[PDB]
Amino acid sequence: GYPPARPVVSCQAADYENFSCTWSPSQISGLPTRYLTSYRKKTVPSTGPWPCPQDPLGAARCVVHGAEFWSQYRINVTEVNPLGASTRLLDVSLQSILRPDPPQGLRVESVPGYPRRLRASWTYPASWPSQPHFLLKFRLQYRPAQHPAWSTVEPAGLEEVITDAVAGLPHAVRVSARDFLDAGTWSTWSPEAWGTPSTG
Amino acid sequence: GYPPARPVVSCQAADYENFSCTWSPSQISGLPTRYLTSYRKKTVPSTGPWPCPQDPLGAARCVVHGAEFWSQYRINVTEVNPLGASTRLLDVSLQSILRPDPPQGLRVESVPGYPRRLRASWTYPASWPSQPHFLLKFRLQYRPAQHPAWSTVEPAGLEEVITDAVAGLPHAVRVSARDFLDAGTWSTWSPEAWGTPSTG
Amino acid sequence: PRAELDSTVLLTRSLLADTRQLAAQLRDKFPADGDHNLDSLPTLAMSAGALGALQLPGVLTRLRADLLSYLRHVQWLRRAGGSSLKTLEPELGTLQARLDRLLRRLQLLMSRLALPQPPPDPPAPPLAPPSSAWGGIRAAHAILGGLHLTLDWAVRGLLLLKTRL
Amino acid sequence: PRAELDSTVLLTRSLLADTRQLAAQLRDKFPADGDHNLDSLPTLAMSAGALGALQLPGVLTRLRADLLSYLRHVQWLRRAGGSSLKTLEPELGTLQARLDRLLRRLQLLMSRLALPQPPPDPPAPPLAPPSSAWGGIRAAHAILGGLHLTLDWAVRGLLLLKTRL
Amino acid sequence: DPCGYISPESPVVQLHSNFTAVCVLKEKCMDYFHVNANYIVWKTNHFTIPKEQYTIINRTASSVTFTDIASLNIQLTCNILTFGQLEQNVYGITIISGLPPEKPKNLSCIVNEGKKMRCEWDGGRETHLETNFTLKSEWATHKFADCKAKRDTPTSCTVDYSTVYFVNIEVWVEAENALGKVTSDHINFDPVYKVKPNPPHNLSVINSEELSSILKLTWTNPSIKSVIILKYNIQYRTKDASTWSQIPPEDTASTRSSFTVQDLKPFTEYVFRIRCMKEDGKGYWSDWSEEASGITY
Amino acid sequence: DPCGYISPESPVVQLHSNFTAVCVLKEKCMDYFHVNANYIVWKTNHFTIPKEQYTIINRTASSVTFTDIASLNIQLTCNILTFGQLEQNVYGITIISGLPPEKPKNLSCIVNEGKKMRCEWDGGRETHLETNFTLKSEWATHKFADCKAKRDTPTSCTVDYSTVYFVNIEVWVEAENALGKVTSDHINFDPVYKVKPNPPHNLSVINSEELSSILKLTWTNPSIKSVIILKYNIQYRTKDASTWSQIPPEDTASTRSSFTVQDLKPFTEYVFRIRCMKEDGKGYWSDWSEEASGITY
Ligand SMILES: *[C@@H]1O[C@H](CO)[C@@H](O[C@@H]2O[C@H](CO)[C@@H](O[C@@H]3O[C@H](CO)[C@@H](O)[C@H](O)[C@@H]3O)[C@H](O)[C@H]2NC(C)=O)[C@H](O)[C@H]1NC(C)=O
Ligand SMILES: *[C@@H]1O[C@H](CO)[C@@H](O[C@@H]2O[C@H](CO)[C@@H](O[C@@H]3O[C@H](CO)[C@@H](O)[C@H](O)[C@@H]3O)[C@H](O)[C@H]2NC(C)=O)[C@H](O)[C@H]1NC(C)=O
Ligand SMILES: *[C@@H]1O[C@H](CO)[C@@H](O[C@@H]2O[C@H](CO)[C@@H](O)[C@H](O)[C@H]2NC(C)=O)[C@H](O)[C@H]1NC(C)=O
Ligand SMILES: *[C@@H]1O[C@H](CO)[C@@H](O[C@@H]2O[C@H](CO)[C@@H](O)[C@H](O)[C@H]2NC(C)=O)[C@H](O)[C@H]1NC(C)=O
Ligand SMILES: *[C@@H]1O[C@H](CO)[C@@H](O)[C@H](O)[C@H]1NC(C)=O
Ligand SMILES: *[C@@H]1O[C@H](CO)[C@@H](O)[C@H](O)[C@H]1NC(C)=O
Ligand SMILES: *[C@@H]1O[C@H](CO)[C@@H](O)[C@H](O)[C@H]1NC(C)=O
Ligand SMILES: *[C@@H]1O[C@H](CO)[C@@H](O)[C@H](O)[C@H]1NC(C)=O
Repeated sequence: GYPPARPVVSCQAADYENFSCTWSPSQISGLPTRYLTSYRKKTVPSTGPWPCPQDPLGAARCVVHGAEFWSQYRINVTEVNPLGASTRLLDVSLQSILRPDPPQGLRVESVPGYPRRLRASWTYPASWPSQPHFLLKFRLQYRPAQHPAWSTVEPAGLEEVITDAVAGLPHAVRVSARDFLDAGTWSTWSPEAWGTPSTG
Repeated sequence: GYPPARPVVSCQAADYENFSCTWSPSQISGLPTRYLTSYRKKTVPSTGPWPCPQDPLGAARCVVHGAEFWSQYRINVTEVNPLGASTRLLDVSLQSILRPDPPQGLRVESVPGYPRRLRASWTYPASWPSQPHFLLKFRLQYRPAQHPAWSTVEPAGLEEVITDAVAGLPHAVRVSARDFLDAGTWSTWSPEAWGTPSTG
Repeated sequence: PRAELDSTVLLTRSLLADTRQLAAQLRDKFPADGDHNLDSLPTLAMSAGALGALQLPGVLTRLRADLLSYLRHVQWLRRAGGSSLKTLEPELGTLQARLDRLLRRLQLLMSRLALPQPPPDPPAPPLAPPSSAWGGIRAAHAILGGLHLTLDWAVRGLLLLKTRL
Repeated sequence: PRAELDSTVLLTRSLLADTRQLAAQLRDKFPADGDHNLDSLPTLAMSAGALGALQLPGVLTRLRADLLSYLRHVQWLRRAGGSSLKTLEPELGTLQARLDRLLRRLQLLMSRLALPQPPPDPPAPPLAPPSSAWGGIRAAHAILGGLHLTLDWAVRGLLLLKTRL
Repeated sequence: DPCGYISPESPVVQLHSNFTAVCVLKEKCMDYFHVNANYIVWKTNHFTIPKEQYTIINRTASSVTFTDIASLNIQLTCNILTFGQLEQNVYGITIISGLPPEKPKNLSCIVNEGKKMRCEWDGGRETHLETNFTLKSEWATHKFADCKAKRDTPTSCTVDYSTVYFVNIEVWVEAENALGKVTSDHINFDPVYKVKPNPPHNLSVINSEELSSILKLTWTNPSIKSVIILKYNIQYRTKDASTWSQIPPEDTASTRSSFTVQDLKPFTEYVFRIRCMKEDGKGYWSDWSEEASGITY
Repeated sequence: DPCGYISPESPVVQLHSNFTAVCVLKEKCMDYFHVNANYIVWKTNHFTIPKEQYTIINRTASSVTFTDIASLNIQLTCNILTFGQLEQNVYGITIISGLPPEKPKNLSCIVNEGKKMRCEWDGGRETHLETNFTLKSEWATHKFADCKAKRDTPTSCTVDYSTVYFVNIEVWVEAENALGKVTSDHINFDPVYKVKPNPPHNLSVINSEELSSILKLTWTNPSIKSVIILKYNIQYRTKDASTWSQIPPEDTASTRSSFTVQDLKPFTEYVFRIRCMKEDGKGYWSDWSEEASGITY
């Protein structure tokens, strides 16, 4: 046979306290299989190899709790078979890897008296505990039905009144989230919610 | 009686070698009269008082020959009567006081073929000996008959072709002279000479 | 809810955006391959998870020591990084100027809150000059690839302080 | 009728006009009452009447000594005459620059005509600074109220030289 | 080796005030010419000062007194009547006149995106004197570098320090000349409320196929959007109209990068222009954007 | 504590030429990562250089060869495959490219009355490199101060020495950049033949009462008349005409301060404009004067 190939590793984090990384085999040729997982904090305090515990004790995923938020970590995922190793080393910084879940409970409502205004509301994602140090910024998009191009606004807070809604027309609305200090990356778009401005 | 008043003194020079100064009494109250004349070269060589000889031995005028051209002279004309003196002191620099006589023999002629051209010619003044170190510059003026305003040109040499003569009309022409290195002052205007451009 | 604390947080958030943008602009023109380090920069090791507990003296003391070192390094770059890095002005110089004010802004904060002042510490000896123009640029990635963590940790830390006073 | 001599005469005539104009401009703004003197300027005593006789060596030697002193005094004025006389620039500075070239122009003349060169003379010690700003202006009338005689005597003298070589 | 001097050396006086000039002759010169104070004559700008305005204070000094100074520049010269015919210059001084600088008013500053802070102020009455204008600025515990105005544009300065948003800065201008020093009011403000962003660019008008009476505007906001929330004003008219119309301000009170204009006439060409400013109305309106044309589908 | 370096430090090369870059790793770094030359990877402007262009010269150095350089600016970076997954930066250099300056042609100078000598020249093909232009000037036995061109206006200089008429001056421009130095031709000329006087001012048109078909022009010549004899061009047309007429040049070939225009239509308004230049036609025509209007009596 042949030594294992390098496994494919991705990490992610939807909150600011713990993060987690995952890995997949790049090839199903090594029949018996096992994974060595570890990580260290690179410096410029035994910051050596610390085990990454595998949560339901069999899955292809380990979690690191109480990670240093600003430090950079070097994750060491090692595939081993009875014939060798092919350690994958993957750099991860909590401040870089973070990606929150989309906001929840997005509802869009008409604004009586204004045939071209809508009020949008939504909540934080459940994976992000509301805490005064890490808010989230939000980005709202709206688009009239049958039209191809999105319009983008950057709402303050959990609500946004749209002012250029086409009169008498259903509007689709979706939103995404990012750490309020531009840490990590923008969330995926929420499921679209539909509303129609009031008449008059 | 009373001491004499300061006499009135003027100097002049129409050439670059000798110059001459004149003086008049400011008052005819001192009956017997006599004049003391002298001059010195101010420095910054007995440059003291040198007599200024009175030419036809009675006139109100003395001449200084072989004067320094660039130096400044302080002329001392002293009126004396049996009762006192009132020395007039007058500063004179040959380079400042010089004023040539007008050019001579000014003639104006038509220019055949050109109904609005005239050729002007003239000679040096007799008081200025032609010598290669001190030329004279010339200034020509022309004016059509009955018109009030003069036109001025600055001819090179002893001739000048006027090119803006009014057709069919008599033109008056007069000229004046000055040392070619702008020493001294411009001459008085020559007597006007008249000419009329040719026809055709 | 001090009037003084909201304003300082706003400038750190302002400065953080400038630093992230400049780090990304820098990586766009002079790419960096790998995590760059400098022995002289401070280690910003403190977990946001276990960050609530730390009270008022620690956040302010840590920011001043870290930020003062970073100011020196940014200021140091504008002197000796090499002509190759002249293209980051005037954006780099604006960062230097605003960063200087924020260190000043923090010192004013300590006086108005009547907090015990740290002893005048002994300034660190000079940093050796870069060994090359590109060595200065590699140093630049490390200096302001780190300055957007100190400021990042400042916004986070200062927001904690607002929750108390 | 040397090609070199006509051109030098033209520049002296050019420079003479500039100096007369500047002296008259100066008297228009800062009138002078009386003949001003400086112990350091040369006496230009030579009669144009008895000036034909003087041959080639004397005219060139005398112009260089006189003009070199005048250059120093004009140059001296632009250093210490006082702010009151700043209004004569840039006309005064142009005179200084052109005058410097003419002294140079004369030295080139001596080499091309293979005339014996004067010995490198000992430069005159420094002129004391003016006692006042107005003292410098009064000195200015004397310096360039004299410089339009040396140049005046140069045109006249150089024209004599053309008549011989 | 002058004969004497005039004091004061080079005075500057206020218009309509009084000025006394004293000319003093050195003893050595006085002996040489056999003269004294009664022989001093004063001249100014080629004009003989009338003898009745002279005052002999002692045999060594003469003086004149000017009242209601009305000349912006007076050249005063002192001369002596040595032999009584020849006038020689003793000394001279230049008298400059004017007014003290007026207290600068309507002091205002502006931060053009990408440029350093610039302040403008209204100068008052012309003073006829070289007046220096220096912009003083300090935050609260340290004073930063001064702006010495340039002769050109005497009412403006562009600081040498980079703009710092979110910190209150104390600014004022001090005007000073030989006759006086004065300071503007000590206004106090945060540069973030004095920003004049550049206008939006890359403005595009797009023809939607559905709803022939609707056009969507898109554009790129100015970089200053990272510090303040922007508000904008979109004006539009038909390609042939003479005046501009305007979207209701309430509909455009917060940062966005697009807008759909409705109730437009079908298959008609419209021209748009836009400007933006800080959401709270505190600051200056930006300049007008590039012109844009569009046609509905 | 870098791992290695690339030589040459910061080269400048000619477009379409060849360039070889060598990256060398220090021994200490090589031991630490357990690598050698075969592990060096080259990247430029975020683009991976294809492996086939690399050349391992020895275990300590790797090299690449560029042919037909077509990029004005190439950022070259050398990186190492330490663990074989993680890329770390070893060194970097900036490659700048362009062309040597072309020999300046159409070199010309001009002396605007009241201003110092100014020279203009035609730059050739764009070189894409910072190219310095230096005006060299010397009379014959001493060289006077150099003009280093300003970034703005790369084709012009205004000397720092006052203009000196009547002396032949040798002038030329030397263009130089990292890839080459070149000089313009060594033209030789007297500034007096390159004067561009300012145009006549105080132009006046006067209505003579006699001869209703004659108008006299008067004006003040430019100060440059003290060094050269001026020639002028007077153009005129009726207040309603569309094109200008012109007095015969032969009639205006020498310095004067007035001219009587004849054969004009009676009681008709005429507009005049004038320009002047050196009598021998050697030099540049001045700009047009201020416009002038007049009416015959
Ligand atoms: C990532 O983690 C893996 C898992 O530990 C690391 O592999 C480890 O590599 C070391 C060698 O550096 C092995 O050490 C052993 O030493 C003894 C004594 O000589 C010898 O008998 C063994 O054959 C081996 O050499 C260690 O065993 C091995 N781990 C395991 C579980 O076997 C890997 O080095 C890490 N990658 C890094 C830190 O970059
Ligand atoms: C201009 O010229 C006149 C004419 O010479 C000058 O007048 C002269 O003045 C001196 C005094 O400086 C007189 O000197 C005499 O001295 C003897 C001895 O003490 C005495 O007896 C006389 O009474 C007189 O003081 C001299 O006589 C007198 N000239 C004549 C002809 O009598 C005048 O000074 C000159 N002005 C200047 C140089 O400014
Ligand atoms: C003649 O009057 C002048 C007027 O200024 C005197 O000059 C002043 O003299 C006093 C002496 O106490 C000094 O304090 C001043 O500074 C002088 N001022 C000036 C402008 O000179 C001068 O001393 C007087 N001489 C006599 C003999 O009385
Ligand atoms: C490996 O190759 C590099 C190629 O440059 C060598 O470096 C050169 O070494 C020579 C030694 O004679 C020097 O003269 C050059 O100046 C060096 N140039 C550079 C760019 O390094 C290096 O010495 C070689 N090493 C071995 C062991 O052969
Ligand atoms: C001198 O000054 C006084 C007071 O300033 C003033 O009243 C007077 O008119 C001035 N002029 C004189 C006295 O000639
Ligand atoms: C005006 O500013 C200039 C520039 O430094 C200075 O030299 C001058 O003295 C100033 N004028 C004053 C202070 O009156
Ligand atoms: C290298 O240079 C030579 C000569 O300049 C040229 O012929 C060749 O095309 C260049 N490129 C190569 C060899 O890849
Ligand atoms: C261009 O001129 C500047 C100005 O001194 C100089 O610093 C630079 O080296 C010059 N460029 C050259 C000589 O390539």
